Amino acid sequence: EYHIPSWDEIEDAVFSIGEALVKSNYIPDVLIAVLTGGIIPAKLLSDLLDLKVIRYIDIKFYSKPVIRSVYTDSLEGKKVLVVDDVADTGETLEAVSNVITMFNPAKVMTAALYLKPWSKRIPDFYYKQIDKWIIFPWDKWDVVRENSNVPVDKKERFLNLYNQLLKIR
Amino acid sequence: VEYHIPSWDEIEDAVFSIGEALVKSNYIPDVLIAVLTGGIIPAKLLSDLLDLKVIRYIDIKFYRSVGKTESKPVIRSVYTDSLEGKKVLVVDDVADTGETLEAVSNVITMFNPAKVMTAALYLKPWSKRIPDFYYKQIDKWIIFPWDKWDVVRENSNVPVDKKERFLNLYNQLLKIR
Amino acid sequence: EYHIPSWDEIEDAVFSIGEALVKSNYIPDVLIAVLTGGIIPAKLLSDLLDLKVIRYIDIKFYSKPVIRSVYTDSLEGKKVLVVDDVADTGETLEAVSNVITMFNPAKVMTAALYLKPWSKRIPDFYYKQIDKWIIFPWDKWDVVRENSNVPVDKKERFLNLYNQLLKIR
Amino acid sequence: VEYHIPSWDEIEDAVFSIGEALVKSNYIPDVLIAVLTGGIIPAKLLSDLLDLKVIRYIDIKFYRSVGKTESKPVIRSVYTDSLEGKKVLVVDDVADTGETLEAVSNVITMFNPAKVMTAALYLKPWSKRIPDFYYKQIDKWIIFPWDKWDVVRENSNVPVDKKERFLNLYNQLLKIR
Repeated sequence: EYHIPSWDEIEDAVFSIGEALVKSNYIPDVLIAVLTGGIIPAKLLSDLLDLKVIRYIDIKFYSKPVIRSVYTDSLEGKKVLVVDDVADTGETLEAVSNVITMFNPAKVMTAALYLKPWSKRIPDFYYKQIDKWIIFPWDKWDVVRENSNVPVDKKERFLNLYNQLLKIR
Repeated sequence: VEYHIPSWDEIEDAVFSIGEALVKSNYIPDVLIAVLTGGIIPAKLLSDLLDLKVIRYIDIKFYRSVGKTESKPVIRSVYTDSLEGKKVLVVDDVADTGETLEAVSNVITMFNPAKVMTAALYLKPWSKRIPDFYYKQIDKWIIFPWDKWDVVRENSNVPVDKKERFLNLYNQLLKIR
Repeated sequence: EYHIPSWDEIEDAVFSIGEALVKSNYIPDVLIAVLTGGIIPAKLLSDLLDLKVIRYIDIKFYSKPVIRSVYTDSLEGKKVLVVDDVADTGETLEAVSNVITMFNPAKVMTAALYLKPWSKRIPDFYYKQIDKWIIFPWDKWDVVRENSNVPVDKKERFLNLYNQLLKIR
Repeated sequence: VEYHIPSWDEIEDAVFSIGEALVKSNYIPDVLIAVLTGGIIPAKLLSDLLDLKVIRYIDIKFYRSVGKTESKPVIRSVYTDSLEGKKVLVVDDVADTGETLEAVSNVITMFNPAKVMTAALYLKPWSKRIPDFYYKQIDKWIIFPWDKWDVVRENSNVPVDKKERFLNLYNQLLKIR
């Protein structure tokens, strides 16, 4: 019912996307990270392919995705890769690709670690398609807060810290 | 008469007309978004007039020269925090094609604001897209006070004040670039 | 008691600063405009000397000046000119020069249209020193709202608009 | 032993230690400011741990090579709205000289926040400036999981996993640049 990828798998996901890019002859000049789920994949992919330029976008998904801020300079004539962690509906990556296009880049391609089966728009690069609810390492405590019955490690150490946090407000 | 060269006095009345039209329509903006850099002077003046304290900016340019860019205005940067639930007014100086205000209105909508409305001082009759608020509809080449020297450098035959002083300064400037 | 510069004088102020720059052999690569008083001088100076690159800083003066946001990209190895409309205490220009320095530019110089007699830090470029309270064209209605007895033009047309504005909230 | 190569497991415990130290000190940040790009992974993980929803960023770099820049960290961009009255935590991955966290703390102070405090995962004993919160004090070269390939490209003799797979990818990469 749950897919809980290890860090070891996350690295494998980054490798696969990296290789796919090199074999497709698409070496990005600029990485656009989707805040905040794309933060960690973008950084890892940056280190792998030696991509020194990373920019960011603050977009949240509510009926439609909403941009809160755009953290980038001129992207004109550049090859851009948008990176998020999981494409569920696919609307987020589409919305980001839509706004980045307005920057007149050479090309915008999209990427995600995992894909959901019935997404409207499929990313250009991805590792695997999973039919389960995905618990990333960087949002595990977000899930435990909604349901502490999920099978994740170090849950006891969290709840002790969690309680003390609530004993303040 | 070929060029329309509006005085600073006309610019003020242009700003007043917009502000008055805003109050009549009961649309007091929570945020002013200035189009860089042609609309940053109308935005500032309108801000002072209606006591609008929040001003944000967008760096967008439109090269109409032929023609390595398939038309389309080009965004270089967007300078703003969240605009969700906010009433937004976009301000530029002239709607020639109405395509810049079109491009800005589209990206601001993605911020999910309560409402976006556009405004430009002048409008061309051939402008495909029309701003919500505008002062006057002109059919001639407009030389603004904040781009007159840009025009002078492009055409030295324009009848503008203090030109002789500029050219001297310009000559000293080219001698060291 | 009041100094109320015409637009004609403002242009003269921009000219003087422009010439001073050219004769000092300091042609700025980037203009940093101080929001929002430096907005209009920076634009005019940009048009005069053909300076295509303008960036901005949102700083407000309360006991000390406060930065709200900084709107600029990399300034490394560039000649920077900070532009504001009036230097009263001089603390604002100093604070902006202090933060811009952290961007490792080639050089930071400051400029203002008018200077006040007893400022702590004097700008590098300025038009005139005035001992009176200055009412700029772009903040005249800010002064009328604090005191509608000031001798400025079009005051009647404002107050009629002003009233209708108050008849809403 | 020459390099310290922390596992993802150690990184998590490093983040936990900070979070626990934050609660003990009764300092729950209103805003997390990540140092780009070394601290953007600790910031995200700490954010998830303590349910901190507001994250801002600063693009600052420190070239320690000799030596056309008189030392000093160099700010390239600051990505944040107003921080006035806010409790702020700055997050980087390692305090080697403590000069970056020093430079960031100085510019954030000018935003007049309620309070700024700093935090780094690791600390060097020769670090002139000490972070408020840190996990462990290391005296060796640290190879983080998010910069291991950067180190490999600089020194190919480092004992890191999946290196053979990287080098193949690297060879295909250099053949088309």
